[PDB]
Amino acid sequence: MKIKPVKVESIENPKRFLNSRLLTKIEVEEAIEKALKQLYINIDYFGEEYPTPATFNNIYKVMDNTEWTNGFWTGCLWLAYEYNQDKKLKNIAHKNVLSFLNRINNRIALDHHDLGFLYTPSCTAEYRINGDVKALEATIKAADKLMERYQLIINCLLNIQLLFFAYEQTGDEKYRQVAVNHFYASANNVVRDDSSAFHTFYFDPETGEPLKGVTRQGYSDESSWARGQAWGIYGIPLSYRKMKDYQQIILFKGMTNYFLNRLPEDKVSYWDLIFTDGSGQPRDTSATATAVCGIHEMLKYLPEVDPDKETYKYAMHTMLRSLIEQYSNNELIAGRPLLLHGVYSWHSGKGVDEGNIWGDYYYLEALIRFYKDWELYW
Repeated sequence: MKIKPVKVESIENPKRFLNSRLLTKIEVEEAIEKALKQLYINIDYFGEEYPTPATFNNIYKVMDNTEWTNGFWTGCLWLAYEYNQDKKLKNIAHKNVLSFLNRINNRIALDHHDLGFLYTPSCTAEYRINGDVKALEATIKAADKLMERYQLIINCLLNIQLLFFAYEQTGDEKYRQVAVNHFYASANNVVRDDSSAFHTFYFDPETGEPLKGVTRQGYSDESSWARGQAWGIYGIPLSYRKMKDYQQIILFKGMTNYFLNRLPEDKVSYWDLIFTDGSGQPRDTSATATAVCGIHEMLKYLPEVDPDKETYKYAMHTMLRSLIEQYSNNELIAGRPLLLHGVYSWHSGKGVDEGNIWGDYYYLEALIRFYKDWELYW
């Protein structure tokens, strides 16, 4: 078991992070309060239902438990609960959990590429918090559905955390091996030797026919999809928790340094990393929020003697500060997102320069991470 060698770029002009002011308790508190205000407003708006993956003119539409993104809404609720302990949040979120348990029992609109995202921030999340047996039941069942459908995209590094959890609850090594196998399979096949992320085959390897499930994400075969990069930056340290393989840290350094080096002047990624300032292209804030979470996670484990550790700390503070000051929602209206200016799917023209629910979740996760010693759902 070994990861292929990648180019680890040195961090270019580190002082553009190191000279930043660290976010204070007051700054993060207020960013949280502002997010939660919008969350409480959207609770009346959604009821027991869910937001759409992305907003339309910066307003979400209401939908049922049928997409790949529903767990992120419930995740936001559990994150808010971490903060204020408001039982209202735990009541509503648990009603999402029961809906998720119903979903996996009846196999409604289920795809194995998405089981991690749907059940970790919703159901595993509740189990972490209060040990609810229905939330455990739905998570284990979602993990068992993931095992048989394996019996390859960067996204999967996040998905396999569901398997690591299954192994910890059951003791069954078979969950762990699949997770380990798939981590290396993803690292060696969805990461380029220059540390950029790329995709699996978009076409059937037998016939060449167009595939249904996922179509197009980056700008081109030569580009660097920003969220794909971000999936790696967070997916790696999550797997590293369970694997303690030093090569994962090196892989993290490669993927993160690649990301940091292609950030514009305000340190918020464009939707693809070949774009920078003066391109007119939209930003992807959800990528930047995701990267902050990954960097924050890896810093728990990165040795004090790593020459880039302090730069990583200041980099994540810089990216988050910019997200708070320049990209967070100010308009207190029903249906508005927590975070503006993401892009869902550029090629299909879905959610371009719009708020998205994973972006809202990861921005809020980053705030909670900074503010408190947060026990991970993942």
